[PDB]
Amino acid sequence: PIPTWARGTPLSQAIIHQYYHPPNLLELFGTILPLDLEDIFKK
Amino acid sequence: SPAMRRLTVDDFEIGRPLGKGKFGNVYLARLKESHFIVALKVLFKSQIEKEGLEHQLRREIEIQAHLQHPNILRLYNYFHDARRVYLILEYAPRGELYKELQKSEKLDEQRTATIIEELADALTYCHDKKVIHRDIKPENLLLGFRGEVKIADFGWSVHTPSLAAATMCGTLDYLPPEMIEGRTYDEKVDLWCIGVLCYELLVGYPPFESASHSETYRRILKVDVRFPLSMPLGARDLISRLLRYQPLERLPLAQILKHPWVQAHSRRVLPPCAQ
Repeated sequence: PIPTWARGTPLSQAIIHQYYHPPNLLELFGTILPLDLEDIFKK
Repeated sequence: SPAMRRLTVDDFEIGRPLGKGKFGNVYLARLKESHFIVALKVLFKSQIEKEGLEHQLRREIEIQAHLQHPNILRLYNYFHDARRVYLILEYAPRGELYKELQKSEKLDEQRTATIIEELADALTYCHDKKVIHRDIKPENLLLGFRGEVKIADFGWSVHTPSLAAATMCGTLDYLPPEMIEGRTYDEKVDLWCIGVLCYELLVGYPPFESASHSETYRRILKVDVRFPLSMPLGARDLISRLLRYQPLERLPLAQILKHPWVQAHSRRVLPPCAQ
């Protein structure tokens, strides 16, 4: 039961749009902040 | 979006499994709000702890937060759960290069020379900025919407390559004599691999491969390269100048870009950005 968007025409259309008309990435995903190892992992 | 943009799994709609990595699976997903398609890689925290790659992963994030290149697959950002670490990665619509090669049997001079320049460039960038990168070979390379080569990452999950492993994996070809023997190796190894990669893409199989392991071993150390007479002369030349026993006389990156054959057949074009 794969959603309509992630298959056939709907996806190729979405990829084509994303390729030729990409968004500002810095505004979409923000600044990559340093990985806090004490916060993320055990020990 | 002011200056917060902290993401969770609740911010994504999940589409389909794209494949299984060593540490965890990669799912095609899109942001709910913007509908921007990404490749979501789900790491098991317990697996990166087991392998002692806490620092390596930190370094991957630090590199990808400072460096960008159109022929190195992008990390947009990451989040983490109690159990999981999520990497939001650039989606490669045309998948794995090795898979495209088997389907194509061989790549024409155009697609091959376009990759070789793209890679030579990405690697010049990587050595200028003094950073490690994922060793180059068809398995480790992904493809953009117009077949732009993407180095999968800056090689944090890369394991110290074993002679025995490479023999069994059938990846002995991408190991130069220095590595094969006890001897010290630098980023001049990169030059050899591009030579191997170029031969593989054009012919369909790695130059040194055989039926015997001792044979493949002998052919590498004697650099016994054998070109099919159907091989374009320009290409034979480039591979002859890259696949040399002596590391210090291997055609440098600056001159792979300038090599006549590349010039004549490369159709490299940057993918669209915003600003």
